[PDB]
Amino acid sequence: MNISDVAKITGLTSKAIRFYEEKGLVTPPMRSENGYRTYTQQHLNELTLLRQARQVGFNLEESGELVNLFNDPQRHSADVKRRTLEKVAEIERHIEELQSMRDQLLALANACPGDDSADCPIIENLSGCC
Amino acid sequence: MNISDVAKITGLTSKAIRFYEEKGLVTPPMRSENGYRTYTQQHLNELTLLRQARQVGFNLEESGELVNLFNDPQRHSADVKRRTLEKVAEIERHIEELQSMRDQLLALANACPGDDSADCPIIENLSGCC
Amino acid sequence: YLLEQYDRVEAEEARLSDLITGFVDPNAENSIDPELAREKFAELRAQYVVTRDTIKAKGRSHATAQEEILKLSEVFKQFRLVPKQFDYLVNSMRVMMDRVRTQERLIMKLCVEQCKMPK
Ligand SMILES: [Cu+2]
Ligand SMILES: [Cu+2]
Repeated sequence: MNISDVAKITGLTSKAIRFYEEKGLVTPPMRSENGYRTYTQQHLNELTLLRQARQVGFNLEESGELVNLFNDPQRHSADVKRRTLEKVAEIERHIEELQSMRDQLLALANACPGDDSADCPIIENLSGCC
Repeated sequence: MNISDVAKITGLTSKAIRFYEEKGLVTPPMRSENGYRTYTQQHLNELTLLRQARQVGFNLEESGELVNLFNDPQRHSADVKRRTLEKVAEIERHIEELQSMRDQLLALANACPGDDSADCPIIENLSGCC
Repeated sequence: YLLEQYDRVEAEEARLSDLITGFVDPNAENSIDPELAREKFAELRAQYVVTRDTIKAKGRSHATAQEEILKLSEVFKQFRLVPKQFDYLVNSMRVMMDRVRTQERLIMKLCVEQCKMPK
């Protein structure tokens, strides 16, 4: 196809698309005699998957595995759901440690007077002084 | 004090210490006969504080300016606490986004049979199909 | 022949780039599909396969086989010429004469200058 048309359909740009391509994460679209990256429908929907996978959170490598499954007709939906729930687990732990963060942040905040003073307890307790 | 002393007291890696130095986060350590950075307890407290601003989640510049506040006794605990609450706002948005996208992950995990099937609904969902 | 270049263009499993937009493309007397091409490239391959073995028939320009050749040609004549790659196909004939012609000169280079020869 033409390239901008495909990237405005899918929202990407030729630069990001070419990054993904150099990562070997989709079908390589052929060129033309002139050199335009010859896209297709296969490239279109492979790109759509490679886009939405990192949105889900499957990384470059893992989204590439989703793609090579998208090429594979044998693909194990079983595996796919293991990958799914594994990433669910990482996102859970991410949430939990961020909750620990915000908890300690608010513990430090609410103790601070916020009375435009230089004697901020947060500052001095973040350093191992006194 | 050399980089090793303040390092193994505070707990940084030497490369990251010299980095935070070159970033200007910390003060200039004075140099030796041969260019060895003669650190002090001031620098040690600075690096302790700089960690405890970093591991909290503040980026390099925010942690650095806080370390500079530690040396400005004109500082304001109010500024410290509003900084804390802006970072809290960031963490709230981050964690609720995590929860929401993990909720759709859960929805699609329910959608899949996960039974070694070629035709999983998920590969058909993230793919721009139908 | 464009039969062979049509094996080329689909050699790597696919092409929709402009190499086909220079190929057969009947004008009314636009990326082409595989179906449409395989249809258009079937009758000219039919003329290929039938037209060669008949050239043996009692003369290279024998009237029956030569009118079969005329069918191959005239069938190609409604269709258009094909792109810059065909220059190679012409050059692939030039390189014949480039040799052949030259070899006669080369033979003449051994023959006509040294001793007397009629003309
Ligand atoms: Cu305070
Ligand atoms: Cu499935």
